[PDB]
Amino acid sequence: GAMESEQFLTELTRLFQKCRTSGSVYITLKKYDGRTKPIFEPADNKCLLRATDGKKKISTVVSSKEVNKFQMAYSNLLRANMDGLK
Amino acid sequence: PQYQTWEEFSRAAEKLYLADPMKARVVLKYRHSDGNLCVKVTDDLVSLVYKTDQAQDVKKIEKFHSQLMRLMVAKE
RNA sequence: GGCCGGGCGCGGUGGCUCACGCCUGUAAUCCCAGCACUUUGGGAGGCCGAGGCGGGAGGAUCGCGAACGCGAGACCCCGUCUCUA
Ligand SMILES: [Mg+2]
Ligand SMILES: [Mg+2]
Ligand SMILES: [Mg+2]
Repeated sequence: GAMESEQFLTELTRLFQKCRTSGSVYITLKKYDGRTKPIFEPADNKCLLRATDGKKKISTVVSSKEVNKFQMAYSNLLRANMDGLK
Repeated sequence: PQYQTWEEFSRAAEKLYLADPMKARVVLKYRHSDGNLCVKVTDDLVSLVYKTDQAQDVKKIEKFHSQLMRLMVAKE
């Protein structure tokens, strides 16, 4: 489900942890114009992120107003959780 | 297609995004159990893929993913 | 009338829904276990568009015979037909 960007990071960590023994963690990033129906005032400073292991889903929207703090935590999250490579 | 050279992928991937930001999507797939990571940029006309099992690429892919995110939220 | 997902493998079913594994979509969530039902049962909430068929030498991806030749194919595109609260 959709959630605030900060809760998304917490749930993303949990997803990585759940899929450590088995499974794939997918993360998708796209520019988001604020639409809520099929195709208003289009947004030009937002993106969306989705994550899933193919069963559980989480999503959030990050704007230019929260990108700094989000990046800081997100980059740290990715580096810390993707530690299985050689 | 798949790219074996990171910088070559990086440049092509960025070009593809800039060509039409709204049409592009950036996908990461991580498998701890298999020890590999995959990144893709596609606009559904082309699919640019870089797959790896080298740990040095994690920082590269993360920064890449991060840079494209900053571009997406920058107003024209 | 609808959309809020789909494909392959494996198990299962007359078949669909479905569990697990894998590959993946959407601006579009969370659930129930049902089903005259082959465009495949149902609830909450949201929205106005949606689906079938054919083709793709667009396209990741998954596989097979082999130890080069093939198949399937998310998503996308084209053609065409049908439905509408
Ligand atoms: Mg679909
Ligand atoms: Mg169902
Ligand atoms: Mg084809």
